[PDB]
Amino acid sequence: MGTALDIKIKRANKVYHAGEVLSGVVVISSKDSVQHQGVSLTMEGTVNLQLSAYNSVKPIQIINSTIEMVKPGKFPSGKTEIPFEFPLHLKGNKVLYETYHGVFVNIQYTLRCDMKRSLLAKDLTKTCEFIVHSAPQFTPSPVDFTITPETLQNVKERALLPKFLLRGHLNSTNCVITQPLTGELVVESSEAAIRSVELQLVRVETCGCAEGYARDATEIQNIQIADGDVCRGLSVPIYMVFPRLFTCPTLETTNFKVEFEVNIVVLLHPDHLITENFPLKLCRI
Amino acid sequence: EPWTNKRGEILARYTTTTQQDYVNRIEELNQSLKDAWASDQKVKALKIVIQCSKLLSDTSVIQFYPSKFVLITDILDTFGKLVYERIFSMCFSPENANDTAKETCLNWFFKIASIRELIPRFYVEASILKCNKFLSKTGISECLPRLTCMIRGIGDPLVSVYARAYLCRVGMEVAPHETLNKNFFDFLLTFKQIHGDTVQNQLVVQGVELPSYLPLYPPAMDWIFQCISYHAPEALLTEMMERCKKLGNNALLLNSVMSAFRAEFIATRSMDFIGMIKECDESGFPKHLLFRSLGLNLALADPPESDRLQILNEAWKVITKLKNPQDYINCAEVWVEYTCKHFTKREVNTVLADVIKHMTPDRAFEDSYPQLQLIIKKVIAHFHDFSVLFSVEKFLPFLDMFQKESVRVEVCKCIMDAFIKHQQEPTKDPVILNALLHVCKTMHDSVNALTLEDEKRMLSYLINGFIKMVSFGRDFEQQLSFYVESRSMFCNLEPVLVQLIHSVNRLAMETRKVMKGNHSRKTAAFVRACVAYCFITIPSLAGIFTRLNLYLHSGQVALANQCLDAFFKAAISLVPEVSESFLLEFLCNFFSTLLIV
Amino acid sequence: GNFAFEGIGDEDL
Amino acid sequence: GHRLVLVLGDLHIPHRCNSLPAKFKKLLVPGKIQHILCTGNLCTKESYDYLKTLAGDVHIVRGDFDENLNYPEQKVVTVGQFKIGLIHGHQVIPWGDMASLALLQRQFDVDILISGHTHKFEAFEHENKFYINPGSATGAYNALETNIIPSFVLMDIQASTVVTYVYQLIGDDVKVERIEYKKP
Repeated sequence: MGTALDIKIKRANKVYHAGEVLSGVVVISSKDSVQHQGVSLTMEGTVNLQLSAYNSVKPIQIINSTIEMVKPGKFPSGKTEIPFEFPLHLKGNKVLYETYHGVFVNIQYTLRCDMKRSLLAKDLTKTCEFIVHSAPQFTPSPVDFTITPETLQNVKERALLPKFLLRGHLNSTNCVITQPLTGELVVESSEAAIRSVELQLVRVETCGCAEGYARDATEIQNIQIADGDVCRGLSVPIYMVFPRLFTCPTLETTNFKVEFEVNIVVLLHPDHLITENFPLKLCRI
Repeated sequence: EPWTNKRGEILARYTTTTQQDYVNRIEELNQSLKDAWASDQKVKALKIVIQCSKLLSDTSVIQFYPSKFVLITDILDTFGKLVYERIFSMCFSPENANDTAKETCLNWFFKIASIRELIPRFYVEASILKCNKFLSKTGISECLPRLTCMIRGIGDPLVSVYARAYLCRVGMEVAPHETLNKNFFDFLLTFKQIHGDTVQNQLVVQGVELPSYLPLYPPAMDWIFQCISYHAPEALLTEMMERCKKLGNNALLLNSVMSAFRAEFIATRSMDFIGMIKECDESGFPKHLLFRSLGLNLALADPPESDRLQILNEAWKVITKLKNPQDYINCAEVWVEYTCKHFTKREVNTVLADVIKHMTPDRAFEDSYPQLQLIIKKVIAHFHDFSVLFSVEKFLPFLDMFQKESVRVEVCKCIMDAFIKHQQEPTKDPVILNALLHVCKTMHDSVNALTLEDEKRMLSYLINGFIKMVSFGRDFEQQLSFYVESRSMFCNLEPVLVQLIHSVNRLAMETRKVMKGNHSRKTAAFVRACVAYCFITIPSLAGIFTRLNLYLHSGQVALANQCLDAFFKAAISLVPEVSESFLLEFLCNFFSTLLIV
Repeated sequence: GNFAFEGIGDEDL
Repeated sequence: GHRLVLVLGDLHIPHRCNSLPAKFKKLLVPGKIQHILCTGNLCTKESYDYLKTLAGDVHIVRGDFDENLNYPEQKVVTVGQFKIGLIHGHQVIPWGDMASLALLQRQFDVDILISGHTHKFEAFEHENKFYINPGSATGAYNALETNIIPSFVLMDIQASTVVTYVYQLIGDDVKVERIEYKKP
């Protein structure tokens, strides 16, 4: 025999901060009056630092607690509910890390509810998650740029680049993660009409200390802002939205760091490659 | 105002070269969307809608693009409705909206706002613009200008203009309550792309010509101008036209202006538009369409009195040169309405000469019967006195123009209806008599063994309505001659014979009454002649009871004027050929009649 | 390699 | 209560007359006539339509020249405490025979009978039976007469009393005469 068990979080958006308290309810629907030995809950917070494809790469734990929610007993048929709570705090001055999903620094905060049974049934396990936001920390730093073949340092075989004089500017590289990346791009001249213009958010993560580490770069998202040969002198706009929590404020830690950047990648009719790699000091303000 | 009308217009106009299989695929994707959404697979719905909207970023089949726009935007609006009512199901004020539905719609927005391509993002975001109501009181206002600016990333001006069309459509359908206006200006800023070299070599590589490429814009531009100009102030329209003037090849732009702008506004600028069309170039958009739109607007609005003649002149000074009759008539039918409305019989006669001259060669009229029909309807409508209408020296040859049978009989019925419904006094005018005689002859000539009974009844009504409107005053000999000639003309149609027999008898009785008896010898001969006419006519009637009744009435009318028996002998001899009640009443009437014979 | 558009679940919508 | 009936017939339009007298049209207005009794000889649907725009209730019998044959040959209808029987008139074997009209009246068992073929209007009470021949509203011609003054009757019924106003166009003036009938 099997029944239904679930974990419910009071806040719809699951957003929580240091100094707050997480609250919820464990709710079970049962087709039978199931006698059991106990249903327990466990709250954990961890960061699963992977290793670049060692000394200080072990997973670390930020917060941990557990409560045997239910002693041995019996759950009747129908609906049954038992509240539960947990405190979100750390020893001393330590602060919680941001709920970051990545590829080499994955920070998570989870609840696990386990049910125990006997003859005529079996034990079950349930998982969950909730969102933890880093504390609030502003001065814009607009970066005027001129995408020209002569300004592409990485381009040493420039013979293949036809003349162009792309101009524009980002309103800021110090981006409030709750506000979009905004800017302008103007095609002041293009011997080869633009084939496309893209905005590539690259996350770079470092997992280690000064003794030895590997820096790894990946692309969160690519969006396209102009397709085909735009009119010369027309101000194409650069509106970008920052992932809800796929992106976290950049972190400086003795063991790891997470940082971001934006690449403006322009493609020309002869499949040319432009790449302007601006910085990105993301923050929560 | 409603888009469905323009949807049907674009669909009916842009059925171009399978295309039917392609629309079937579009509707299959719509059905898959509906089924997947029904099964609570929201992400499948969103992904399929992105797949669909991606098809509007490509212009491989350039000619068919507007109908592709219509169909794919229909699926896009289906997505909009689905998601909107789903969030409304989870849930008035945006603040009153519960946080759960807010979370779901924010998830929707962040889902769409992470697409790789600009055009799909624009389509699948403007589709669900309505959902922005929940987020804040000003979601649509803060989201629309961004949507307009995002179009600047689309270079191919056709896709840009149709994206503006869709955005204006959604703005009118969702939040009609100024911000949309910028769209047009941006189009202007990229209008030069239409004749810019890149678009031209794109065309020449696809295999299309500029005069055919440009005519794909009129629908999208017309919708854009209709949306922005809707209830627009005079100053804004003045600025729009002012910018449309300087902008190089403003031919297509002026076409869209005249199609969208109010005819009240276009008419009073008649001289300006005439000059602008003169300044345009014939290489691209033909000028005849622009002058056609001007005529259309004039049909609804009257320009200033100071130059109306001149307008006409200029119009027909260019319209006359049109060397393709199919093109000519499509622009002349609208103008002839104004010609008749604002000018005397001489001007309409001259334009009639012009149109006969243009359509006659190589029997080109054969293909343009509908428009010739409309112009002739308007010509007849403008004229109330038929004497004048036949004073026009080129009315009858125009009628002769319709050499086809069905169309000619239709026109004859139309003119006969106009006569009967606009003629309260009988006429002796030889011109009117002759013209009506000719038209009625050609109308009657249609009847044949395959003719339908109701057709015969309607034609009989028409010819009888005519013959009832011919009087010769005191002259009764000439009036009898007219009736006998009408009989000779209308032999086959039977009710006309019936009416003519009733009429000859009534004329004989009137001759009796206009002299109080003692019919003079001349009138004695006349009355004998009329009764002989009635005797000759009666045997021709095909009916039986009608024949007997008319024999009886002829007997009475002949007895009335001392002309003494043959009629009653004929009726009695006919009796054996004959429902019982009708025969009974006939014999009762006969017996009563003989009581005085 | 993991986007913000292939990481939104049906359940979350 | 006053019940108004327009008794007319022998329009003959357009067989014998272009239209009703120019002044008769004016003296008739829609919405004032309760019932319309017709002796037949409409000869057209247009005449029937013109009749309908004078009242709501229209009873019509079959003349010798009606285009529509679906009319009733003889029709008896009840207004108030009176019953009116209506036939065209041409049926009678001796035209305009008092004895024939009385025999027909017996046959319907009716208080008053209307016959109007003989354009010569009539109004007579015989054996306590009232009989009215409207004449022609159009002044049309007939073999039996020389001059045919247009005429039509307006029968007003009040309980068992009947007052008839007959209008006849002579020259260019309409003359009105009053007759009274009281069922015994």
